[PDB]
Amino acid sequence: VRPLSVALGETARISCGRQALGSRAVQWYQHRPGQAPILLIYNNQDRPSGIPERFSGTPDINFGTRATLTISGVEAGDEADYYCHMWDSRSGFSWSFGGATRLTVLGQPKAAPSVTLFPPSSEELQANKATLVCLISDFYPGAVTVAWKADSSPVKAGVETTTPSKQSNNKYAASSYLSLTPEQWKSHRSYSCQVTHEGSTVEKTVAPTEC
Amino acid sequence: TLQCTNVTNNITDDGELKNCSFNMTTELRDKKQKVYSLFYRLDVVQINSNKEYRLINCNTSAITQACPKVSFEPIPIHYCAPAGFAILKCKDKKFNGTGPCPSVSTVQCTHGIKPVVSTQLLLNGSLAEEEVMIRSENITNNAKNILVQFNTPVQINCTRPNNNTRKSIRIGPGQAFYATGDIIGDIRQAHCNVSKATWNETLGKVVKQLRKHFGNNTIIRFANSSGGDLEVTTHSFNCGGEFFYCNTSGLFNSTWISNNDSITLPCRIKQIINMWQRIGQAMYAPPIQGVIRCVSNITGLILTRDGGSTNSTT
Amino acid sequence: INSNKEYRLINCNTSAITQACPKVSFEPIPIHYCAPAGF
Amino acid sequence: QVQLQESGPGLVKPSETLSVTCSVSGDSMNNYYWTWIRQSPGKGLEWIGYISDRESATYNPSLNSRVVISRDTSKNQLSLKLNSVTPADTAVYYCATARRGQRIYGVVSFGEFFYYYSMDVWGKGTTVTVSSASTKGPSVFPLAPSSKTAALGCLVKDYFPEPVTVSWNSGALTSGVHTFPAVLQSSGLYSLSSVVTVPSSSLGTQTYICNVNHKPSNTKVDKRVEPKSC
Ligand SMILES: *[C@@H]1O[C@H](CO[C@@H]2O[C@@H](C)[C@@H](O)[C@@H](O)[C@@H]2O)[C@@H](O[C@@H]2O[C@H](CO)[C@@H](O[C@@H]3O[C@H](CO[C@H]4O[C@H](CO)[C@@H](O)[C@H](O)[C@@H]4O[C@@H]4O[C@H](CO)[C@@H](O[C@@H]5O[C@H](CO)[C@H](O)[C@H](O)[C@H]5O)[C@H](O)[C@H]4NC(C)=O)[C@@H](O)[C@H](O[C@H]4O[C@H](CO)[C@@H](O)[C@H](O)[C@@H]4O[C@@H]4O[C@H](CO)[C@@H](O[C@@H]5O[C@H](CO)[C@H](O)[C@H](O)[C@H]5O)[C@H](O)[C@H]4NC(C)=O)[C@@H]3O)[C@H](O)[C@H]2NC(C)=O)[C@H](O)[C@H]1NC(C)=O
Ligand SMILES: *[C@@H]1O[C@H](CO)[C@@H](O[C@@H]2O[C@H](CO)[C@@H](O[C@@H]3O[C@H](CO[C@H]4O[C@H](CO[C@H]5O[C@H](CO)[C@@H](O)[C@H](O)[C@@H]5O[C@H]5O[C@H](CO)[C@@H](O)[C@H](O)[C@@H]5O)[C@@H](O)[C@H](O[C@H]5O[C@H](CO)[C@@H](O)[C@H](O)[C@@H]5O)[C@@H]4O)[C@@H](O)[C@H](O[C@H]4O[C@H](CO)[C@@H](O)[C@H](O)[C@@H]4O[C@H]4O[C@H](CO)[C@@H](O)[C@H](O)[C@@H]4O[C@H]4O[C@H](CO)[C@@H](O)[C@H](O)[C@@H]4O)[C@@H]3O)[C@H](O)[C@H]2NC(C)=O)[C@H](O)[C@H]1NC(C)=O
Ligand SMILES: *[C@@H]1O[C@H](CO)[C@@H](O[C@@H]2O[C@H](CO)[C@@H](O[C@@H]3O[C@H](CO[C@H]4O[C@H](CO)[C@@H](O)[C@H](O)[C@@H]4O[C@@H]4O[C@H](CO)[C@@H](O)[C@H](O)[C@H]4NC(C)=O)[C@@H](O)[C@H](O[C@H]4O[C@H](CO)[C@@H](O)[C@H](O)[C@@H]4O[C@@H]4O[C@H](CO)[C@@H](O)[C@H](O)[C@H]4NC(C)=O)[C@@H]3O)[C@H](O)[C@H]2NC(C)=O)[C@H](O)[C@H]1NC(C)=O
Ligand SMILES: *[C@@H]1O[C@H](CO)[C@@H](O[C@@H]2O[C@H](CO)[C@@H](O[C@@H]3O[C@H](CO[C@H]4O[C@H](CO[C@H]5O[C@H](CO)[C@@H](O)[C@H](O)[C@@H]5O)[C@@H](O)[C@H](O[C@H]5O[C@H](CO)[C@@H](O)[C@H](O)[C@@H]5O)[C@@H]4O)[C@@H](O)[C@H](O[C@H]4O[C@H](CO)[C@@H](O)[C@H](O)[C@@H]4O)[C@@H]3O)[C@H](O)[C@H]2NC(C)=O)[C@H](O)[C@H]1NC(C)=O
Ligand SMILES: *[C@@H]1O[C@H](CO[C@@H]2O[C@@H](C)[C@@H](O)[C@@H](O)[C@@H]2O)[C@@H](O[C@@H]2O[C@H](CO)[C@@H](O[C@@H]3O[C@H](CO[C@H]4O[C@H](CO)[C@@H](O)[C@H](O)[C@@H]4O)[C@@H](O)[C@H](O[C@H]4O[C@H](CO)[C@@H](O)[C@H](O)[C@@H]4O)[C@@H]3O)[C@H](O)[C@H]2NC(C)=O)[C@H](O)[C@H]1NC(C)=O
Ligand SMILES: *[C@@H]1O[C@H](CO)[C@@H](O[C@@H]2O[C@H](CO)[C@@H](O[C@@H]3O[C@H](CO[C@H]4O[C@H](CO)[C@@H](O)[C@H](O[C@H]5O[C@H](CO)[C@@H](O)[C@H](O)[C@@H]5O)[C@@H]4O)[C@@H](O)[C@H](O)[C@@H]3O)[C@H](O)[C@H]2NC(C)=O)[C@H](O)[C@H]1NC(C)=O
Ligand SMILES: *[C@@H]1O[C@H](CO)[C@@H](O[C@@H]2O[C@H](CO)[C@@H](O[C@@H]3O[C@H](CO)[C@@H](O)[C@H](O)[C@@H]3O)[C@H](O)[C@H]2NC(C)=O)[C@H](O)[C@H]1NC(C)=O
Ligand SMILES: *[C@@H]1O[C@H](CO)[C@@H](O[C@@H]2O[C@H](CO)[C@@H](O)[C@H](O)[C@H]2NC(C)=O)[C@H](O)[C@H]1NC(C)=O
Ligand SMILES: *[C@@H]1O[C@H](CO)[C@@H](O[C@@H]2O[C@H](CO)[C@@H](O)[C@H](O)[C@H]2NC(C)=O)[C@H](O)[C@H]1NC(C)=O
Repeated sequence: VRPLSVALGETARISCGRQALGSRAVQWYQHRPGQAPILLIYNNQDRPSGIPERFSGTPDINFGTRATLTISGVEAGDEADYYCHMWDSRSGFSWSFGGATRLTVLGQPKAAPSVTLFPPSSEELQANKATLVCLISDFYPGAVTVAWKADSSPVKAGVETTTPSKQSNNKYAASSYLSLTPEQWKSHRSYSCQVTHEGSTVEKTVAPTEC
Repeated sequence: TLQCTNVTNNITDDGELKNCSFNMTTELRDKKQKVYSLFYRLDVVQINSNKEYRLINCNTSAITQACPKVSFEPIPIHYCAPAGFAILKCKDKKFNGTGPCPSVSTVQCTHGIKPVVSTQLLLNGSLAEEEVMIRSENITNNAKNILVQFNTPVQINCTRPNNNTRKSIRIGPGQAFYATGDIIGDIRQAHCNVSKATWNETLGKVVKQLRKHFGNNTIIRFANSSGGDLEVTTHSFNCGGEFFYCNTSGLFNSTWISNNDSITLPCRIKQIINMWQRIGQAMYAPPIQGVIRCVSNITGLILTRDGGSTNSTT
Repeated sequence: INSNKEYRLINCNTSAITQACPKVSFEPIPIHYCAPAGF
Repeated sequence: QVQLQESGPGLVKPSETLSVTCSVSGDSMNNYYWTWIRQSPGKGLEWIGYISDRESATYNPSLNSRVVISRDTSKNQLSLKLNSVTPADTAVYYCATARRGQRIYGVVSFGEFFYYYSMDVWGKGTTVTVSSASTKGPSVFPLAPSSKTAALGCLVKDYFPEPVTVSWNSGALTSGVHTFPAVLQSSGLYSLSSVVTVPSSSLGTQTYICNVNHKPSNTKVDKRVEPKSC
């Protein structure tokens, strides 16, 4: 993969992974994690209905210019992978779209993590299992640490922590599970999930003694 | 011995260009050279792991190469006569070339004559007047060639669309060889375009002139050639540095009796040329860099006839 | 050209070299240029 | 209004036949060309093959001819089959169409174009895990909310393999849903959680039915969420 990063409101341009051989039909493709791909440039400059005019590929002037996208007015929602599928007169059938340029658009404001801690369910406590679930949301950037506290003391025992991952809002989200039993969950006065973001901590504390 | 490969393309064939790696020599007599060049299939032949190839002239005639300074471009030439002699120009419009000439004028030099080295077609020459003139030494003999002269010149655009590279490799001192480099971009092939409209009308104006000498109303058929060397069976000529050999078929696909687009022809290029067939000495035409284009004006023709076949039929 | 250094002639990459055979000399010989009749 | 839908198995043992079916809708099947594409975790995109209006299938030689493609002119369904599956074959799959472009540079009579396929219409996709571990049913429990906008939901615990799908009120509850990732326990089993947002006063009047579906295990749980007895 080829790293690239552009600022906000600027103009970005993305070269092709391969190089032109013969006159070309350049198929530019875009991919977001978990979503489905979208065609932007087919036939080297051509654009479909419903695509922004900020995006312009490279025309065919007989070689010269390589295959390059041009994005005017770069925005925060422009972070994705990019593939240039080079169809040309020489390499023939192209069964690969080239490399991967993953764009990361910086310059975004900071948010604060939305954290909530949950006690085990009335039915789950009847299943002889207690999993402390700590959920985090709406924080830019995605740096977050989930710590478990038994009363005032840290718990490293049975800590199942997921990775903060981008949401649809261009912010991350992270879940954590303290692998435990209905006994250890009720054994301490207050169980505190520590979620720290950008030096500030949003900590939700569940006490079994409070309805 | 040449180690060559079918040229790089994505299938859809059934080549003719080869990436040819061979061990060569340098200006320093001891050290040698390992080089690659791209050759048309007509200049080489194979010999019987990957197939090996060798040049076509190796078993015939000592090969030279016309140095790139000298060109092949036909330059108009006026042949002249000395004192005590002169040249006579026969100017009468309808003239079959034999018998007496009504219009006799004397000059000391001819008009501009490009010594066009070409076959099957005449380019850039003189035009006839009024009817298109039919000239033959003897028309009862099919073997004797028959020549025609147009009153209307015909346009043709000949191109080598490939963008060539010329690799100059040092065989010296003072010697050197200009090879062919890899094509830059699209792989195309040579061709020449001719208007189909003026063409169809040309054959109509011609067929009306044949019906003065042959029949008042008869049938006239055109068909492609018979056989012989490639210099005959195809159309040879130099287009700017290079000698093109073209397939002429669809021009002559016709049958005529009594009462908007254009055409295109395939072409091939050959560098090694023995032209005028003289053995013991060949020649190599260095490749010209890039897309070649030459525009020609067709002033003349050469034809032969068939045989008894069926009595007064076609 | 780039153990002991190796060398090569200067004309090898330029022009085919000959040698004036030792019989023929280079000695300048006085020459009188002359003109024909009518001149 | 051409649209598409997939179907996954969700789990397969190694060296077994894997089947996926893409449903065609909104238009006919003889107007355009069809294709499928997959991607493995950690790796990039990989092309597979295509099939045309005359139904002849074409494949990528990198697949060792282990792929077979068939449409259905009646069903409006595009099927797929794969045998000889390996642990590295766990991936996510899609289906799409192909507009057949022909990029002409020179004279068309000489074959001086080529055939370039530009993709236009796409599809959703499913998930399959190739693993030798037996399937494990999800443990569904209705996490009870607190009393003090609030939060409730249901738990999905100790299931193998993915995917597990959750919904609220059989599709009557939309805005405010936040699902969270499924951790990988050291035993090779996952656990996930989901949450939905409502106004403060909905509690006890609106019945919240969490519908859990683990398709690999065929586990469909309609479990309801109710507040704590306190
Ligand atoms: C150009 O040219 C060039 C040349 O040059 C020239 O010359 C000079 C002089 C000058 O003049 C210049 O100028 C010129 O030009 C060319 O090239 C060439 O060619 C040729 C042809 O022929 C070739 O030859 C060949 O040789 C061979 C030998 O081999 C060896 O050696 C060599 C040299 O030395 C080398 O090269 C090779 O390679 C080898 O060696 C080896 O190798 C390997 C591989 O590669 C290696 O290994 C490696 O190692 C590494 C480390 O180090 C790593 O590990 C890697 O991985 C690996 O791989 C090694 O090392 C090496 N070694 C050394 C170096 O030492 C031979 O062989 C061949 O032969 C063959 O065939 C033939 C026919 O043809 C025959 O006759 C023979 O015999 C053979 O065969 C064989 O046989 C045998 C028996 O006898 C057998 O054996 C057996 O086996 C079995 C099993 O199987 C068992 O074991 C038994 O026991 C046994 O016995 C076998 O098998 C067989 N095989 C077969 C295949 O068959 C040949 O002769 C050469 O080489 C080349 N080169 C050079 C010289 O350099 C070109 O081409 C041109 N071009 C054009 C013309 O164009
Ligand atoms: C002797 O005679 C020989 C035989 O006559 C002769 O051979 C001829 O040689 C010439 C070259 O000199 C060849 O000319 C080429 O023609 C190509 C084909 O052009 C036709 O089709 C295109 C594409 O149009 C699409 O959409 C239209 C309408 O919507 C459809 O009708 C088409 O089918 C096609 O549909 C697409 O989508 C379909 C559905 O998916 C697909 O199924 C389909 O395959 C397609 O993908 C039209 O644009 C053309 O119009 C042009 O020509 C007409 C006159 O005919 C003009 O009026 C008009 O102004 C245009 O000039 C035509 O209908 C051309 O593609 C090719 O030009 C491209 O390649 C050359 C060479 O590399 C480049 O230099 C040039 O820049 C071109 O690339 C641009 O345009 C192409 C167009 O497809 C794009 O694909 C490409 O990405 C790039 O576009 C981008 O940049 C452009 C500016 O650079 C910009 O304008 C674009 O918007 C975009 O940004 C070239 O013209 C010719 O084919 C030979 N054969 C014949 C029969 O003529 C020989 O030369 C003669 N020799 C002599 C000496 O006389
Ligand atoms: C066979 O086919 C070949 C391909 O068609 C053809 O050769 C091709 O020739 C063209 C130019 O004729 C060449 O294209 C560009 O060449 C640039 C350098 O050439 C200069 O100077 C030469 C003199 O030797 C002139 O002949 C050229 O015209 C050009 O002059 C400049 O032209 C511009 C055009 O407006 C004028 O504004 C200038 O004033 C003028 N200067 C003068 C006269 O002094 C070369 O720099 C180009 O490369 C750049 O663009 C490429 C893509 O188009 C990029 O891939 C490459 O990275 C370069 O990007 C540039 O990078 C710079 C610094 O990073 C930036 O500042 C530029 O903004 C940026 N430009 C772009 C557009 O991105 C370019 O190559 C072809 O390269 C050349 N092709 C080959 C394969 O040789 C042959 O002639 C054909 N043969 C025959 C016999 O016909
Ligand atoms: C000058 O121009 C010419 C033309 O441009 C050129 O190139 C040659 O072009 C011709 C094009 O036709 C080449 O192909 C030949 O085609 C022959 C015809 O076969 C067709 O018809 C068959 C039946 O015809 C019936 O009617 C005819 C006419 O009345 C009659 O002769 C027949 O006897 C018969 O009654 C038909 O069978 C055949 O195929 C059918 O069946 C097959 C079964 O397999 C099926 O698969 C097909 O789908 C189809 O249904 C076809 O439809 C053919 O007979 C001929 O082959 C014979 O002769 C050649 C040459 O003598 C032998 O080599 C060969 O072994 C056979 O005996 C041939 O295929 C011809 O090939 C081109 N030339 C060359 C060399 O390849 C010249 O090159 C041009 N020259 C220049 C300098 O430009
Ligand atoms: C001169 O060349 C003509 C072809 O040149 C075309 O145009 C040039 C510019 C090039 O691009 C070249 O590649 C093109 O092909 C040539 O005319 C062509 O003749 C063939 C048949 O000889 C036509 O094919 C179809 O023929 C059948 C009948 O053939 C049967 O009987 C014959 C014997 O008489 C047998 O030999 C055959 O095996 C068959 O058994 C027709 O029924 C059919 O007509 C139908 O389809 C066409 C379109 O393809 C329609 O227009 C009609 O209305 C019918 O629906 C074909 O005619 C081929 O089509 C035809 N081309 C053209 C453009 O007409 C011509 O024969 C050459 N002249 C001479 C003297 O050789
Ligand atoms: C195919 O090619 C042939 C031959 O090339 C064309 O046939 C005719 O060619 C003759 C000349 O061979 C032209 O007829 C006369 O040409 C006279 C000579 O003209 C040259 O010398 C003049 C005085 O020294 C000079 O002024 C003149 O320049 C003129 O043309 C220049 C471009 O060539 C231009 O830059 C100048 O400004 C100026 O216009 C020439 O160097 C000339 O004195 C006569 O007036 C007359 O033109 C015919 O016109 C040619 N055409 C025809 C139809 O007869 C033939 O046309 C070509 N056919 C096709 C289809 O292209
Ligand atoms: C590129 O080089 C290859 C080297 O072989 C050439 O391939 C050869 O192509 C001919 C066709 O002209 C093949 O002959 C065919 O054999 C089949 C099977 O018996 C027969 O059914 C056909 O009628 C025909 O005779 C030949 O086998 C094939 N060589 C090999 C090793 O398979 C190819 O032609 C070269 N390309 C060019 C443009 O020369
Ligand atoms: C060429 O044209 C001439 C007329 O200009 C033909 O006429 C011949 O003229 C000669 C005079 O030298 C006579 O002896 C012949 O008897 C004439 N023959 C005819 C048929 O008229 C001459 O025949 C023509 N030649 C050709 C080959 O057509
Ligand atoms: C051959 O090419 C020449 C140009 O290289 C063509 O000339 C053009 O002819 C048209 C009329 O048909 C004129 O309108 C143009 O102005 C001409 N251009 C030039 C540059 O002269 C000619 O038509 C071509 N002929 C064929 C048969 O292709």
